[PDB]
Amino acid sequence: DVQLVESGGGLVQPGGSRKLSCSASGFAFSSFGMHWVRQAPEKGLEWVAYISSGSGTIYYADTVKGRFTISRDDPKNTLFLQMTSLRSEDTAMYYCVRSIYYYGSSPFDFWGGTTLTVSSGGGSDIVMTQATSSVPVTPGESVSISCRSSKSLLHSNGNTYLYWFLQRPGQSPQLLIYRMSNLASGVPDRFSGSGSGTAFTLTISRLEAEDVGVYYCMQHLEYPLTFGAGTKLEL
Amino acid sequence: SIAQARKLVEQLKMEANIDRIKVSKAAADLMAYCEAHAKEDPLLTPVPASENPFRE
Amino acid sequence: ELDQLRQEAEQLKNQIRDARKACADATLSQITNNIDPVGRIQMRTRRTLRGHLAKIYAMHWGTDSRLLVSASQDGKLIIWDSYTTNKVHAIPLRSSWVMTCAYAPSGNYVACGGLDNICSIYNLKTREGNVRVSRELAGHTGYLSCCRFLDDNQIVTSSGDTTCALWDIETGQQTTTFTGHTGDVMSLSLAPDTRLFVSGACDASAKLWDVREGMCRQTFTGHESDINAICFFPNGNAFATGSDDATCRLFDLRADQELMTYSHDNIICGITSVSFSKSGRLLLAGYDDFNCNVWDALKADRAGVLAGHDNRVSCLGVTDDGMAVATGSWDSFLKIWN
Amino acid sequence: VSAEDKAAAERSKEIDKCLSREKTYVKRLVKILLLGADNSGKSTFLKQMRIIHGGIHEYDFEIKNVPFKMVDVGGQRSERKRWFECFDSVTSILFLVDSSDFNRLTESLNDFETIVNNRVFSNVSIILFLNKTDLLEEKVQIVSIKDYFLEFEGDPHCLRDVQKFLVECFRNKRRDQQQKPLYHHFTTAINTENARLIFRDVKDTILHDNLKQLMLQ
Amino acid sequence: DCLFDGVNELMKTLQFAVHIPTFVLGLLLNLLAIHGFSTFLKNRWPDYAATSIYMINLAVFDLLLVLSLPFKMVLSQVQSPFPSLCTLVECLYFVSMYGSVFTICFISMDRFLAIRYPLLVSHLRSPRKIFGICCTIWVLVWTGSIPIYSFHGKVEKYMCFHNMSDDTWSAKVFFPLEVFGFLLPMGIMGFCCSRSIHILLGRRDHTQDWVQQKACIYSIAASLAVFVVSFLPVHLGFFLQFLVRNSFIVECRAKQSISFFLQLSMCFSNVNCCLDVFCYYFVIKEFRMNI
Ligand SMILES: Cc1cccc(N2CCN(C(=O)c3cc(S(=O)(=O)N(C)C)ccc3N3CCCC3)CC2)c1C
Ligand SMILES: *[C@@H]1O[C@H](CO)[C@@H](O[C@@H]2O[C@H](CO)[C@@H](O)[C@H](O)[C@H]2NC(C)=O)[C@H](O)[C@H]1NC(C)=O
Ligand SMILES: CC(C)CCC[C@@H](C)[C@H]1CC[C@H]2[C@@H]3CC=C4C[C@@H](O)CC[C@]4(C)[C@H]3CC[C@]12C
Repeated sequence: DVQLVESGGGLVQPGGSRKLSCSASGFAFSSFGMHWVRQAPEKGLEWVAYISSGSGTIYYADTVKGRFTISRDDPKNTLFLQMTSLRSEDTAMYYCVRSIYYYGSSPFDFWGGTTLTVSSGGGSDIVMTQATSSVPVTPGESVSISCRSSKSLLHSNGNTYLYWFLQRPGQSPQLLIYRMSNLASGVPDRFSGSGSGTAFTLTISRLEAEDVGVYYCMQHLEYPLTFGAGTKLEL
Repeated sequence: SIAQARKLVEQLKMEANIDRIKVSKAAADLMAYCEAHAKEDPLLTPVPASENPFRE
Repeated sequence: ELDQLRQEAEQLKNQIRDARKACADATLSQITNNIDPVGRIQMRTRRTLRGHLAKIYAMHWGTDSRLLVSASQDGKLIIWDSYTTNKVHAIPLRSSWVMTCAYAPSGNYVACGGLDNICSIYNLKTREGNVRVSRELAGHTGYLSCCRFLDDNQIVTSSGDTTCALWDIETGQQTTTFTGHTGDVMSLSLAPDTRLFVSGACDASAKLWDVREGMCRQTFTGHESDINAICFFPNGNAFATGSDDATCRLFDLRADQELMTYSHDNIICGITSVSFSKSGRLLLAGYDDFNCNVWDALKADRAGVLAGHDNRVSCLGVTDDGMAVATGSWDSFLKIWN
Repeated sequence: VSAEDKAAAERSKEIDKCLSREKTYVKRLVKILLLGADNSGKSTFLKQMRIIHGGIHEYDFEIKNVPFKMVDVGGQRSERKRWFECFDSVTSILFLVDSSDFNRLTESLNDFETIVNNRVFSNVSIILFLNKTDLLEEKVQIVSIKDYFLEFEGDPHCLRDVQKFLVECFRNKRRDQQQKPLYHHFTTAINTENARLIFRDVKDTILHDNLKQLMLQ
Repeated sequence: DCLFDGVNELMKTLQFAVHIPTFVLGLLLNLLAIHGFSTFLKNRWPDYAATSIYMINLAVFDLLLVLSLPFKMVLSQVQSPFPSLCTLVECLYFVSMYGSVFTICFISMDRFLAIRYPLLVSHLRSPRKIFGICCTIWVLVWTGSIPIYSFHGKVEKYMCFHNMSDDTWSAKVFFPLEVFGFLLPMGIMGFCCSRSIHILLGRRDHTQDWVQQKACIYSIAASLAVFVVSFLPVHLGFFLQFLVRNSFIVECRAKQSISFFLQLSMCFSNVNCCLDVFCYYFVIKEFRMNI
């Protein structure tokens, strides 16, 4: 069974250093690109780092550039994130995400989770906005969630690099829709993805108790990867 | 020997029982299919470079 | 009794030949004489797929007209992105003596086989992110020469043991066996409707089989040497086959006889592969003289040549949308033409 | 190109790196097509080689750090072209013959003629192993060679004359002699020097290739 | 004590009579060789690319010598319009000579390495390495000529190949020139050819088809013989003229004969531009089938 287990988080004083590890089991870790994604307490998702299947290219978020280091040990199937000069803004829950990249693949299809807390002691970036923060609805009734991008996510190759994630209460995010139209494996057909160059919609045909949570829209057109604010969905 | 001979005789009998149309009808049908789909064949009529995903 | 059976067989063959002659009233060349020529066709190498370490034996286009799988003698299966030349997958094989490969219409599986007498099914969409063998179909006493998927669960294979077999991939057992060829079966083509399929063997005969019933519907014998390739017409009412006698031939199912012969005096090499264009107007054949010839299927005129390979052209393939042609050769290179 | 396109190109580049890494090995690999018979002692010879050096059957071993691959096609031997051209790139063909069984020599000689005169195997050398030489030297005294071969000239009980006759009959089947060398050895399956002889023959074949590359004639 | 008037006029007549046919023959011979090996490069690259590269290298050096020959014939009997034209013609001529020598030596060493170490050479030999060696040969000859011809400023030569100064003929320059242009190349060539022939003759133990490579043995022997004939007497004359310049041979009628022998041998040394074609290119069956 595919598993990503993260450790190393805990209480850290400001200006200190920490190393987060992630053991990968049940899949070919060497052929997958890896991302670090953190979520501040009671906030949305924020991509922090990425390392490719090998180690040729490494990307950082501007907030962690120069302070964080992402590395991997392929024989040991472990992903590392070395943080230094930690600030209070680093207090979040850090997940690692699988991301394989070939024609027709499904990036961001598996997540983990670990918590880091730091004590008291962007121009060209694509802006993704989810207008509604909470949609109160009843089971069995269709719901639609919208998300807008400042830049057109449609590419000249015909792809629209928009992703949808669902995070249930107390659970890690899971991929729902990848590239704005494709259903992720294991996701019920009641989820559908439609959109335009800049405006996108996620439709749930028949609401169930399992659909309650926060829905996130993320662009993969270019780095840094940016998320929407997240739309809550409660009974 | 005898069993395989009987099997092949039965196979030949099955082959002979079919109904065959004239060669002219088959040729006309092949021409009609080719003519109907001539506009939709990229190889037969080189498509404009804009509609070519393999342009180098 | 044996002499009586032989006499009955000879009489049945004579009666079949007489019926075929009676149904022959006007040749395809005469019928298509008034049609204007296709004209000279000049396709160019749009892409060159490099990376194989030995001769390429087989290739199959995916149904999306963008992905293709190739089989090479270095024991490697490679899936390519034809648009970008990118290598999607590189599948090592347990046996390096591969001779055929297939792509499932859904894109979830690929098929492999060769001198090991086994049709191997590889799963492309696994939760582990790697390609692993999903099924090993055993039961052929000879080498595997061709395989084509009917769906994710059904596949048809041809063998050097003079038989064709329909397999249920889930159980791994031969659902149906097709017997009647007296020589090694070299190639097989599936009808567009999947109900029928046609086979060509080393006994210089082509046999049309019904997948459901499992018996030989028809037999076609016009070639004078081993048939190495066979392909269906786009409407499924005819098929073309290429042989070692430096000749390609087109047969009609309903007419139950040969319709046209595609040969030239300058051509003496055998045909390795045949393929039709989307409309069926063009018949593309691969040869041992390192070149591919484009034939006008209606007029039997050589309308073009694909000459870009330094060795024998072993495999051919036209996309489902008809936009491109892939050619594989013994020089370890795949070329996309347009 | 997009970010996912760049990452896919990276994956293709990594696959290219793996293929290029494997390319070096296959260039140094020596492939030998084994074409013995049931009475030729093929099984015992293969077992001895496996003991000493540690569909289709393949045996991979190493001599002087050179990777060798013996391809055994016993049983699954076809006469069609497509099967034959699969082995058109092997370094050499090892033909195993039971030299003691005078009755079966004619069939072995016809098989050798069919193998070495194939246009497919025009760039491969021939290594001929005449096995069971002890049985041959025990049988030569009892049975006269002239009974099965009237063309034999020499002393019927002379082992050297019989060996020379066998070598000449095998070499004469090769219609075209100025293409690749032919090597013959009188040995037994239990003999432990077979690998050295095979390596010597392969080294001579590679020397012949190098001489052809130099355009010295 | 010395006189070189009749010697000079006889040598002028002989050098005309030898260099005119040598120029004419070598021109078309090397042009044909370049065309044939270029055809091989553009037609049969995988099997004949590495050999054709240095065959073209040798042909180009021979052609450069051929093209420098008419300047040698004319400028040696007519006044030099420019003071430094003689130095340029001499540089082209001798760079061609020694580049051909070193290409021949590299050919023999390549053959010996392929014969003696078939596995290593089969693994390692490639057209790019041969091309790099040819580039190194060109660089070495051309960047050895400049440090030598830079000292030819005090020569004061109104005619070329007549007035060489005691800058290249001093022991500290003459003897290294002889060692690194004749003695070491001849030793390498002799060892390589003899060992190649010995190894090719020793193949009687392995196969009875060793007689198929008798022609290779003859070609290697011919290469050694042609090298010795074309380059031994000229360096003998160089040594003899060195002895004259150093007063080892001072009595008259011996200096004149040594000068005549040096000039005549240098004239006959340039015949190798055609002997090279006959020895290396026409011995190839495919090359003579193309022609
Ligand atoms: C690689 C290379 C490139 C260019 C010149 C040379 N080098 C050095 C310079 N060169 C001479 O002084 C020289 C000239 C002539 S003569 O033809 O012009 N004439 C008769 C006076 C004869 C012999 C010469 N040398 C050979 C021995 C030392 C001196 C010719 C040989 C070399 C070795
Ligand atoms: C060789 O050099 C000598 C000088 O060392 C040349 O002799 C000079 O000739 C010019 C006319 O050509 C006279 O003006 C000078 O007075 C001569 N100098 C001496 C010292 O005699 C001689 O011509 C040169 N020879 C050649 C063949 O170039
Ligand atoms: C034949 C060609 C390609 C090789 C050239 C190298 C040899 C033969 C020549 C070229 C330049 C020569 C040098 C030129 C000048 C000097 C400086 C002097 O104080 C000692 C001798 C010395 C060092 C010479 C030795 C020989 C030399 C090194």
